[PDB]
Amino acid sequence: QVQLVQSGAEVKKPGASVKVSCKASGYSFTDYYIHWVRQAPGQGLEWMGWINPRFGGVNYAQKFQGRVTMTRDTSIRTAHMELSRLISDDTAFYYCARGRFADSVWNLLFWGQGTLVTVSS
Amino acid sequence: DIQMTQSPSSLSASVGDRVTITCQASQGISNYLNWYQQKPGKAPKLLIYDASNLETGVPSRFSGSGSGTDFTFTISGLQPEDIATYYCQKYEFFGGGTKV
Amino acid sequence: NLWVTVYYGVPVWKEARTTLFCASCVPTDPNPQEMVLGNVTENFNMWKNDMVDQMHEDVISLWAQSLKPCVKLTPLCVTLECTQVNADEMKNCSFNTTTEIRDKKQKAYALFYRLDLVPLERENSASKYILINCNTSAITQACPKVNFDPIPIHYCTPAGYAILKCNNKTFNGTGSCNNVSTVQCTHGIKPVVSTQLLLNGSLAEEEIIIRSENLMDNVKTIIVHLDQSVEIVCTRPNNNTVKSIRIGPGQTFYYTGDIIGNIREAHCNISEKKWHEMLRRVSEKLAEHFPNKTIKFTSSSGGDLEITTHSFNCRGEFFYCNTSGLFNSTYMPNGTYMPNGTNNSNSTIILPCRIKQIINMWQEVGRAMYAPPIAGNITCNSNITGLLLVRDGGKNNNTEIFRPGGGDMRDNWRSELYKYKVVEIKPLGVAPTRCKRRLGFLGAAGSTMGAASITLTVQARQLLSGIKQLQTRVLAIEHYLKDQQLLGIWGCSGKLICCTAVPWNSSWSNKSLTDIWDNMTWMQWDREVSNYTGIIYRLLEDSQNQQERNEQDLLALD
Amino acid sequence: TLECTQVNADEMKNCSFNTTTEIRDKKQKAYALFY
Ligand SMILES: *[C@@H]1O[C@H](CO)[C@@H](O[C@@H]2O[C@H](CO)[C@@H](O[C@@H]3O[C@H](CO)[C@@H](O)[C@H](O)[C@@H]3O)[C@H](O)[C@H]2NC(C)=O)[C@H](O)[C@H]1NC(C)=O
Ligand SMILES: *[C@@H]1O[C@H](CO)[C@@H](O[C@@H]2O[C@H](CO)[C@@H](O)[C@H](O)[C@H]2NC(C)=O)[C@H](O)[C@H]1NC(C)=O
Ligand SMILES: *[C@@H]1O[C@H](CO)[C@@H](O[C@@H]2O[C@H](CO)[C@@H](O)[C@H](O)[C@H]2NC(C)=O)[C@H](O)[C@H]1NC(C)=O
Ligand SMILES: *[C@@H]1O[C@H](CO)[C@@H](O[C@@H]2O[C@H](CO)[C@@H](O)[C@H](O)[C@H]2NC(C)=O)[C@H](O)[C@H]1NC(C)=O
Ligand SMILES: *[C@@H]1O[C@H](CO)[C@@H](O)[C@H](O)[C@H]1NC(C)=O
Ligand SMILES: *[C@@H]1O[C@H](CO)[C@@H](O)[C@H](O)[C@H]1NC(C)=O
Ligand SMILES: *[C@@H]1O[C@H](CO)[C@@H](O)[C@H](O)[C@H]1NC(C)=O
Ligand SMILES: *[C@@H]1O[C@H](CO)[C@@H](O)[C@H](O)[C@H]1NC(C)=O
Ligand SMILES: *[C@@H]1O[C@H](CO)[C@@H](O)[C@H](O)[C@H]1NC(C)=O
Ligand SMILES: *[C@@H]1O[C@H](CO)[C@@H](O)[C@H](O)[C@H]1NC(C)=O
Ligand SMILES: *[C@@H]1O[C@H](CO)[C@@H](O)[C@H](O)[C@H]1NC(C)=O
Ligand SMILES: *[C@@H]1O[C@H](CO)[C@@H](O)[C@H](O)[C@H]1NC(C)=O
Ligand SMILES: *[C@@H]1O[C@H](CO)[C@@H](O)[C@H](O)[C@H]1NC(C)=O
Ligand SMILES: *[C@@H]1O[C@H](CO)[C@@H](O)[C@H](O)[C@H]1NC(C)=O
Repeated sequence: QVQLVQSGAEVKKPGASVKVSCKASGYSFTDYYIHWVRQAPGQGLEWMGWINPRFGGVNYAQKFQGRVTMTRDTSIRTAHMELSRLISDDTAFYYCARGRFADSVWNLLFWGQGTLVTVSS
Repeated sequence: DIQMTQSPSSLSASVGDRVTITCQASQGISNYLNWYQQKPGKAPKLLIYDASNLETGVPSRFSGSGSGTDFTFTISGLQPEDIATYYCQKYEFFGGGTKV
Repeated sequence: NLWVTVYYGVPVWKEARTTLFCASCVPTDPNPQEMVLGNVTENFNMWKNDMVDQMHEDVISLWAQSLKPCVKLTPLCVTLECTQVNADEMKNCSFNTTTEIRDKKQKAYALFYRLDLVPLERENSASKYILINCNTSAITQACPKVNFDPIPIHYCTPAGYAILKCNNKTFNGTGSCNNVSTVQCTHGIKPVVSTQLLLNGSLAEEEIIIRSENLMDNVKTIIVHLDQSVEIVCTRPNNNTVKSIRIGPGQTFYYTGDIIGNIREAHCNISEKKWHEMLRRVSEKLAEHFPNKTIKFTSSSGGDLEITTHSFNCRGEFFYCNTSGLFNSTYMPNGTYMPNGTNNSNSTIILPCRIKQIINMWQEVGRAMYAPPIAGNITCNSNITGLLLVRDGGKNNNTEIFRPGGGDMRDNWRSELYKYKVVEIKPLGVAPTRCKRRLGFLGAAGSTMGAASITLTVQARQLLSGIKQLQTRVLAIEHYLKDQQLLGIWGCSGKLICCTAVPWNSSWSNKSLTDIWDNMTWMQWDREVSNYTGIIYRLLEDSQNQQERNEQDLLALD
Repeated sequence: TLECTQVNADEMKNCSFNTTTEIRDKKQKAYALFY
């Protein structure tokens, strides 16, 4: 069974950095792209970025460049995302997702549990 | 930039009525649109992998079709279990969502 | 009035995938014997070719078949006592290893790069380190006889198949191609491994040819195929003295003993004028695909050293250039290129390549490689013949940010096996005639059905009838024998043009003889009568069974 | 050689041993329960 297990909710102050992890179990980690999707509380789904765990390639969206770092630890099959310079507008549910096939990676069939990040004073 | 335009923003329907949701891409030239049923508190679920092809584990009551910059998603009779926000997606671009 | 006539040897082919064999592996012939197919247009798809998957498998198999009979550095996965090289970038590491006689030990000192070591304790006096990834897998030392100079590989067909080259000088890679040629073997393709920049490739005949599977998403690699090469010259100026120790019965470990003279960083020189002219033309060609957008080139946004730097093999040494002074430009729709003044310059762009020795081979994880040092210095020249770009996705203010990419080595081989398609010949077919019973390979592929029914003994003879090749020889034999058995069951054994007693049904095709034999090619005919071959073949075998029983009845009458 | 005691923390024994670790210069002490 393919599963994605993400870390629990976290609370940060403006200007802090938050690290979110997405343990991946059930499949070959180094053959599929992992997409990190940010769900604003009531404003829809922002794609934000993809990581390729084979060589660690990343493609951060042109909005979240400079603030969203993605990394991967293949020895424990876990992906990591870091978001710096948090602002109150960054409160959202951060989702880890994978495509059904390596050839077509946008068909986000497999999703983990949402990680709630709250930014407030 | 490929802006997704999704309508209606709010759809009022009872059990058994036919539900029609539209999504208008800014640029298409490819039948690559996905539809996501998001239940409150849960991560979205993929129903229509590709513009028309259906996803395993989804009953036949869900369907859709289209091409280019104009796609249509339908439900052949709304069920009590089908209350969700439906989103369209093309590549990294997500729509605004339709609350059903 | 029209009857089914069975033809064998028709210039008809279908798409298929076979295990084409290299030929540096088998000596090549004088010429590829290219037959240009007039009036033939075929659909290519560079991003779904199998010749690339086969080349990838061949390369990851030849490489892993040359390090098998080589020393494995198991005895060197020991704690190292490393100090600074002040006799960081390099460390002077002392260790106690195993010697040839399996009862003694040996003390040695080698100079390793800091990128090759991982601390076992807080890094500072000596500190403890081990070789990178030595506690996760075995590190295999390359034998001194391993050839690190790419050797051109020619892919030749097995019997029964053909390679359809594309000679349209402005083809991107996907879509219909005219002026299609048939060849027996490909040109010499060098298995050059390089990231971000394609080296020692073939240049575009006419202009810069931007090619991608879909220039609308941000996942597919964008390959820029250049028309004029930019020359890059890379060097390791350090004068190294190589020492070696024996770590087993005939297992010799080679390492850098000392360095003569000063310590200088490795670097690569690219002329500023030629690079920025290249990037100007690539920015104008990319403006033809993303109209009214701003085109920017920036450095990679993340990843491992193998994809954030320019990785290449220079006389065995594995360099890793920064390439952030190259990819720094903005081109706007007004036609002005921002970092201007680079068209009358004499400057050079010095890229500080780093050197690494324990190279994580491909991405197998469970197999590394040690590149032994070479005494003296190293200089390599190469031609930059293309770029690997990745486009940044998401919302933007009408600006594209094309950042270098790579790592996946299929996109380095999809830039020289772009014009080649593999097809399987279908020499057996049927067509209506008035007949009742009672040059080169594929040269006529574009000719009409009445001018291709004379060149049948030429596409028939070229059917030519370890495990990877032997299975395709057996498969070719099986296909030949199945076609012969079909002809025999139909009563057509020993004939290339066979008239039968099955009438033509107008529901199969209602075209007249002057609309088929005189106006259509055999490919168009196959595309027409294809849903009906399971009916025609059954009718042919039933008619032959009736004729055989009538013949034995006539031959028993007397 | 294993140094095995009874599992009173027979059918199973609590065996201590000195084995080789990942780095080919150190050793490792471990304890396992074997039948
Ligand atoms: C791209 O192609 C060029 C030219 O084919 C390659 O550079 C050439 O590499 C070979 C093999 O490393 C060099 O020959 C060697 O020379 C040394 C010293 O003379 C000798 O000891 C070796 O046995 C061998 O003959 C050759 O000189 C060199 N050419 C130039 C002009 O520098 C280049 O490496 C290729 N690039 C890639 C990334 O594969
Ligand atoms: C690397 O370190 C070794 C010692 O670990 C150095 O070798 C010693 O160099 C001194 C120089 O005065 C000699 O007197 C010693 O006899 C050498 N020892 C051995 C065991 O050979 C070596 O010179 C250092 N090399 C570099 C390049 O820093
Ligand atoms: C291989 O050895 C390296 C170096 O000892 C290990 O990396 C360390 O692992 C420990 C595990 O507790 C970490 O706390 C250290 O921070 C790591 N050090 C560095 C410099 O990264 C590595 O984990 C070992 N490999 C395996 C598979 O255990
Ligand atoms: C098996 O034996 C080992 C010792 O060989 C026991 O481990 C010790 O358990 C005591 C319990 O009080 C601890 O205080 C020691 O620190 C432990 N030693 C080590 C090295 O871990 C172990 O508990 C025994 N287990 C069973 C199931 O009998
Ligand atoms: C080699 O072995 C000796 C044994 O006394 C030890 O003192 C020394 O530190 C060892 N060398 C290294 C580099 O660990
Ligand atoms: C190559 O293909 C393009 C596709 O538009 C076509 O316009 C062009 O004429 C072709 N070139 C040749 C030499 O056939
Ligand atoms: C490549 O050329 C074909 C010719 O039919 C065209 O349809 C396709 O859009 C082109 N693609 C790119 C990425 O240039
Ligand atoms: C077709 O390719 C051949 C290859 O030799 C070339 O000579 C010929 O001029 C090409 N024709 C066109 C129309 O591009
Ligand atoms: C690169 O250019 C610099 C300019 O200072 C020069 O010193 C160096 O020798 C050149 N390197 C090569 C390999 O040509
Ligand atoms: C290249 O050098 C710049 C210098 O500022 C540095 O920031 C960058 O990280 C380096 N890139 C790589 C891939 O090491
Ligand atoms: C390195 O130094 C040695 C000894 O001085 C000398 O013989 C050799 O030619 C030098 N090599 C280079 C490449 O400078
Ligand atoms: C680069 O290409 C030019 C094209 O004329 C050629 O003369 C030169 O030898 C090539 N250089 C290398 C290093 O292959
Ligand atoms: C290709 O078509 C032209 C059309 O004029 C014709 O003259 C020529 O003979 C044809 N070539 C072949 C090989 O069928
Ligand atoms: C492990 O090695 C030590 C070395 O002093 C020894 O005393 C001990 O008995 C060994 N352990 C076992 C289980 O044999």
